[PDB]
Amino acid sequence: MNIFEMLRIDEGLRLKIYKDTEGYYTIGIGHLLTKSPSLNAAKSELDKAAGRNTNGVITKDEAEKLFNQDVDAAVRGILRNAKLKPVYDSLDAVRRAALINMVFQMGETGVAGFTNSLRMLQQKRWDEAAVNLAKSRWYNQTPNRAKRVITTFRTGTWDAYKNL
Ligand SMILES: [Cl-]
Ligand SMILES: [Cl-]
Repeated sequence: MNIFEMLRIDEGLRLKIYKDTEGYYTIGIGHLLTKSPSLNAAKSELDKAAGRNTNGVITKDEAEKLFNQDVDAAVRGILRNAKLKPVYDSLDAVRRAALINMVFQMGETGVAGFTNSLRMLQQKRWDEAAVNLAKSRWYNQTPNRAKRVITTFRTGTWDAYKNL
């Protein structure tokens, strides 16, 4: 398993525009197009992102390309963020993947705000961080996914993903 496979499981794959868990227009593998309530706005961001008149549909290869770019950008965002980088550099490879999943879903800002949990992850207090991560809107709004990521941080293995 790896980060790509992990997020492909948590985000799914859809070739026409859809609404994510928060009602925001998205496409592909979790590629947010816009938070605006407007379908035209979304269609227009989609065209600008694909470089062509898409009419709201993309192919598989384009979804995969937006995915590659989004993962690269999540990683680079962590490395440039003063509150995230030290955490990321302290973790082993499986747990790094769990932090990139969080940044992909919620944004660097969002994550950088879990101050207390980041601190515990840095200290390697696994169970504690798990409990703390759970007290969040993130966990109450998308509990199944949040559980998979939290178990990932707690155990340092891909067990929550094996089966899927
Ligand atoms: Cl883009
Ligand atoms: Cl969920």
